[PDB]
Amino acid sequence: EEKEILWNEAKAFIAACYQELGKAAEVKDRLADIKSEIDLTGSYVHTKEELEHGAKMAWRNSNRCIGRLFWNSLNVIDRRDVRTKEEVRDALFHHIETATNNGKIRPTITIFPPEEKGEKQVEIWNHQLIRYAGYESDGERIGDPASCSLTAACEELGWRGERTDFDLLPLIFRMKGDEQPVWYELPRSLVIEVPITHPDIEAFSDLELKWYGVPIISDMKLEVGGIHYNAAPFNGWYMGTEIGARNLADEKRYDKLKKVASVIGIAADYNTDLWKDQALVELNKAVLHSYKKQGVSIVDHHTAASQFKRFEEQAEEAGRKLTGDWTWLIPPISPAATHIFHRSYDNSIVKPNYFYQDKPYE
Amino acid sequence: EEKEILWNEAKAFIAACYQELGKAAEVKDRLADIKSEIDLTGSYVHTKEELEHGAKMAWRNSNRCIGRLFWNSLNVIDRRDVRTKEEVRDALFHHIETATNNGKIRPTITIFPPEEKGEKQVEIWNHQLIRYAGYESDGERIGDPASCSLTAACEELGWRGERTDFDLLPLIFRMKGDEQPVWYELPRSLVIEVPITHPDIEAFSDLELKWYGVPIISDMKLEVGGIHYNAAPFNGWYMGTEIGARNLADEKRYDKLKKVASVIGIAADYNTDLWKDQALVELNKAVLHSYKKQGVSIVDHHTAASQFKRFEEQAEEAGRKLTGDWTWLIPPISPAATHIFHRSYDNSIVKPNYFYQDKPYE
Ligand code: HEM
Ligand code: HEM
Ligand SMILES: Nc1ccc2ccc(CCNCCCc3cccc(F)c3)cc2n1
Ligand SMILES: Nc1ccc2ccc(CCNCCCc3cccc(F)c3)cc2n1
Ligand SMILES: C[C@H](O)[C@H](O)[C@H]1CNc2nc(N)[nH]c(=O)c2N1
Ligand SMILES: C[C@H](O)[C@H](O)[C@H]1CNc2nc(N)[nH]c(=O)c2N1
Ligand SMILES: [Cl-]
Ligand SMILES: [Cl-]
Repeated sequence: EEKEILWNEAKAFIAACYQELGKAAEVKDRLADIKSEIDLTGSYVHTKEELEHGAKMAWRNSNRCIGRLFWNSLNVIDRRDVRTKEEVRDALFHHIETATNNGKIRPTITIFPPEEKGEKQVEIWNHQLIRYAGYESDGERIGDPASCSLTAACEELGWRGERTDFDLLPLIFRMKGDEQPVWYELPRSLVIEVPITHPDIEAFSDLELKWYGVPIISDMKLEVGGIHYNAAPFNGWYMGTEIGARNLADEKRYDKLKKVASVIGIAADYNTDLWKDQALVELNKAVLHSYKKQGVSIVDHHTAASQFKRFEEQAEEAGRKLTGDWTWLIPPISPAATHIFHRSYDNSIVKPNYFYQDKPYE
Repeated sequence: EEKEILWNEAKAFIAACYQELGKAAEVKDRLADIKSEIDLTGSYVHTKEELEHGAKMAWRNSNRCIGRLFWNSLNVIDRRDVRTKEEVRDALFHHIETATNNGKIRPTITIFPPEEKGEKQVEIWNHQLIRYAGYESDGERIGDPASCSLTAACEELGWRGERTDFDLLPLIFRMKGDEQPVWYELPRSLVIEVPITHPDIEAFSDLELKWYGVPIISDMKLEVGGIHYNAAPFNGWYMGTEIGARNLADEKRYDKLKKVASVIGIAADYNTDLWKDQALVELNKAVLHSYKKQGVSIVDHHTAASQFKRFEEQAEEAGRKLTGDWTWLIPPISPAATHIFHRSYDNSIVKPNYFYQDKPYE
């Protein structure tokens, strides 16, 4: 059944891919080559072109992503050649550097060798390449709660966090054949962070908030034409609400709204005062302001939604069906102020695509 | 097939209803009585108890409603006895008075005679008993755009609006047998309106905004045990976001955010300033403030969500399955600040319930 599933996904992918790339007549020969390779090796190897385009289609198909207008400009790095843990490390280090691009973020994906027969060649443990540790001990809560289990897993491996609220986690990943993952501290020179300040309210600095510049999601599986690239970190730039409305605002994350209300000088006593709403708005304004001031790419939810509307228009005029997840596309602040809120989306899954996969710890 | 559909809905309703009311042993006899009545008349008549409880269950089952905690305290008025257009008018007038209750709003439903064989006895044309007219002529836009087609329909019937932005529409409904609906101007003494002012910003009055006190939805069908009550207006009190975030804020409604930004003294030039978000928050604070100050019942979205959480807890501990529409339950401002955003809901349709029905005009 395995080979059959593979062959079928391969037929659909190559057809679609070669048609978009204006290479329709090359399908028959390529598919034959593929058919033999599968019969003879149990799998097949993508050309540079297939891989690059498949990663772009995968982005284009991510129902939950509001930033898809720019799918065709994704920078794809092919690292299917790595074999050593040192090579993986340096490739991950490089990804951070070139994606960050001194603040002018380039949307980038680095692709590692794919699974063979469900056997991972490289297994990344980080949720993001850059993320803060979290600690929960005897009622004492430090840093990012979403990182608690990974942090505890790293502290099994010989690492120890300084237990500030903003400890950078080390890169952690396992190689095929090894029993335990390895870990490498991030070079601080590679990581841009942004201090959160407010355009009008000087006291906002008293909160001593900051966040990292580039979200590099590193735990999802890229699937292209039946080939499972479990290790393929990618990044865009942030939409401000991700930081200001969720990461810093959620009760199960940094939970800062009460502190925000205090520094902006409003009471946090009565629901009818809408103090949480006001606090959210000022925190989100501060995040956008701080990133711009630091010269680090970011988008506000309004601009982002107008871009996504263009993505919609582009999809129709190219004759492609649009898919989306309304519940994730709407932004967590002022959603009714965007067009997204007022239309519906088909949530069907189209491949290529990025998928959740089981965590190697927990 | 009609009688069969009816009988089946009746069996399920009476079973459930009599069980909740601790009257389980009275089911067999009641169902027999019902079975004969259907065979002999083509339909059946609900007892006072069945009707009252069925209207409450219908509210309890409205997936899209965040205010369901108070389903069991619904005030049900039985007007199945009306036969004249004067009687309907006075019943609608009465509903407004007793629901308004001098500002201490009582959630109320008035139930009129149900359809016979799809034949409506009374057919209400208003979306709400109290709502503002809308006009769109030669690029000139006045009042509430959502009311444009009903307003044009009324102005066919001999009525004429003053073309202020806040013209009260007359009640309009048709009686079985009549070809045209009739219309009656609302007595101004019965309608509470609230001027919108802001707690801190005196200039907010310059906008001369106002809204009506009681939303009385009058175009939905109540379905109870196979009986179709097409005419059954009901009301709660407002959640502030309904007014501040949608009615006054939407581009296809009153579209006031640019004006709001101006009076609160912020520029409306750059998306990154989040001026729409700030404007939404101040407008929503003003709406809550104005209603409280006027002594008219209203709830903020936070309190409302905490109440709905209690509804959820109550549903489980009573062994009832919970149903809901996540896309409508989340409030249109700061949705991620409520628990609703972070859980999922089953959107299955359970009867009794309230349903959309086709409009008699357009
Ligand atoms: C260029 C700037 C980009 C922006 C502003 C953007 C924006 C977003 C946002 C706000 C989310 C929701 C995040 C959350 O609520 O947790 C999202 C989801 C997602 N984005 Fe993007 N994105 C961008 C680029 C990319 C790129 C380059 C890829 C991959 C090539 C990608 C793939 C996805 C996927 C797979 C999800 C859903 C993840 C999940 O289900 O957990 N996006 N995007
Ligand atoms: C007591 C105060 C109440 C509050 C605060 C409340 C709140 C809400 C809100 C905010 C909505 C969404 C409105 C929209 O976005 O258009 C809603 C929907 C709804 N509510 Fe309630 N509600 C209340 C009482 C009631 C009552 C008394 C009933 C009927 C007996 C009811 C039945 C419904 C129904 C049927 C909907 C959905 C209508 C549709 O699909 O268009 N609610 N409620
Ligand atoms: N700005 C961007 C760009 C690309 C992105 C790509 C992916 C994401 C998702 C980040 N958070 C995903 C959380 C996944 C998850 C789902 C359920 C439970 C859980 F613990 C974690 C955000 C992005 N933001
Ligand atoms: N505060 C309350 C209480 C009860 C309510 C009961 C119902 C409602 C819904 C009011 N707006 C419904 C709009 C229905 C609709 C749907 C699609 C298209 C359309 F034109 C109209 C609001 C309520 N608000
Ligand atoms: C397509 C989408 O379901 C539609 O825009 C809904 C979204 N959720 C909503 N929620 C509420 N309360 N009211 C609405 O009118 C809508 N509109
Ligand atoms: C149950 C619900 O789908 C869940 O809370 C979702 C809602 N929409 C979301 N949307 C985004 N962008 N991010 C999220 O984490 C979530 N959480
Ligand atoms: Cl993030
Ligand atoms: Cl309304």
